Amino acid sequence: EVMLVESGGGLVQPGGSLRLSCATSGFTFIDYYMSWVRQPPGKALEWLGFIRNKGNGYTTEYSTSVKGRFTISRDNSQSIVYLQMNTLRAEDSATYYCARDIGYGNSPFAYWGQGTLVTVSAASITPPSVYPLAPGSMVTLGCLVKGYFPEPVTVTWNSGSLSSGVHTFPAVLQSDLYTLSSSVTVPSSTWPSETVTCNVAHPASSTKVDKKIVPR
Amino acid sequence: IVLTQSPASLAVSLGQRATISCRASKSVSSSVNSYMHWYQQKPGQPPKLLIYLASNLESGVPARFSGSGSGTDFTLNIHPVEEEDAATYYCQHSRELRTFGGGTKLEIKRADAAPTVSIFPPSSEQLTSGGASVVCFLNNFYPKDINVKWKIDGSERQNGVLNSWTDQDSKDSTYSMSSTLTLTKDEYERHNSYTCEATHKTSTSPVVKSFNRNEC
Ligand SMILES: N[C@@H]1[C@@H](O)[C@H](OP(=O)(O)O)[C@@H](CO[C@]2(C(=O)O)C[C@@H](O[C@]3(C(=O)O)C[C@@H](O)[C@@H](O)[C@@H]([C@H](O)CO[C@]4(C(=O)O)C[C@@H](O)[C@@H](O)[C@@H]([C@H](O)CO)O4)O3)[C@@H](O)[C@@H]([C@H](O)CO)O2)O[C@H]1O
Repeated sequence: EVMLVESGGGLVQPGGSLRLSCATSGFTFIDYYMSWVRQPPGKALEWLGFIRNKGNGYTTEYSTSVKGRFTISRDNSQSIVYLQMNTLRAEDSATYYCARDIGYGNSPFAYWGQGTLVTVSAASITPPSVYPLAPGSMVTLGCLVKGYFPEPVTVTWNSGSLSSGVHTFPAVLQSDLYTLSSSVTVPSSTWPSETVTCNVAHPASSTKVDKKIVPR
Repeated sequence: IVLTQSPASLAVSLGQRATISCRASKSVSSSVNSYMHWYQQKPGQPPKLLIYLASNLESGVPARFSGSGSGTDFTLNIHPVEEEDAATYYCQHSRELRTFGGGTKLEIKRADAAPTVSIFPPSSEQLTSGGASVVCFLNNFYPKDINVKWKIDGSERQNGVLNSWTDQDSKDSTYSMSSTLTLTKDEYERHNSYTCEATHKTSTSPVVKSFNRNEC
């Protein structure tokens, strides 16, 4: 049924511009307002604006904070809504969401996209170095994911087969570079007997690395 | 028009009533309707609609969540709180300028849990790359109050320590922490014993984890 899928996010230099899209399916796109909402990391949600339905002529409304700087537009034949952002600054660094707003008798913001992270900085794009963390009843292994930019990375273990006993920690910034670690606890009766591998992805640099956790 | 949320942060034990206030700076009601929405947001997920038009439960959402109020004063009620309820909750004006309130973080209270500490020396591939990080994980503890001191050859090291907490765990209500001691290979190789000491209320003395580099 209803799906909103975003893309276009990533790194952009201060003063720069960017266009995020939001592809919809599973409803009659033209009869619905669409909204854009942003969330700086750690902070509250902020409504940015909407574009109206066919009934109201596809007209647009923006929050006081982004009027004249951001533009919402739509491709009705493809069911995409866009958000064009110009003159980006530090404070614009956030996760950006699209959401179905009003349409038919329906409540707005029932459906949301997964969001896309926009980062505004002078800093370059650096791939992560991915290191295995091996030890010295249950056993804790890890992966250190060091020296990357910008966020996000994603980490899975055994391509998704291991999910409980996992703690992926939020990244920390150290002088232009991010460092993140993931951790997995498994029963020692299965290690190293059955293998354990962390899968790290950095889309911002086409990196996809697997690290087998090998004993010392 | 601004929406103000009550405590901003709230702790409630399992099984009990959580009550989150939302106050609007101006009435958001008409004769017919009160235009208030309530959302739930977990880390790295989009917000989820819980309550529309002030008191109606969204389809799919469990019946422990309920809303109420009119005019300017509104309430979200969660009873009984479950472990999966650990999250941030936002109210929102669901028409006109669609303002979001600032959020209330809900913490699930539970019995104390001692941390499980694991220490990890630099990976030998990282040493091959010319870096060195000593990582130790402090897993599945409660309350969230914890600190890590590092000792290199007996003396405390304050600089270059990266700390990171998970958000409260959806299943067991604990917190996890990653403490990464960042170091030049130079200083790694010139010293021998590495120690991370966790201070937590579950113990009258630090939970200590150690290794010697020459013994590796
Ligand atoms: N008889 C009901 C009347 O009581 C309701 O309002 P009151 O609480 O008494 O003030 C009214 C509410 O209708 C809206 C609303 O919020 O105003 C809008 C509804 O959508 C339509 C509609 O009437 O069906 C159709 C949409 O395509 C639009 O044309 C809107 C409206 O004309 C314009 O809507 C906006 C806008 O800027 O485009 C966005 C709205 O969210 C709202 O901000 C309105 C302003 O109120 C100005 O009108 O502007 O009208 C529905 O969205 C409706 C909702 O389903 C209520 O739960 O809310 O509905 C009467 O039936």
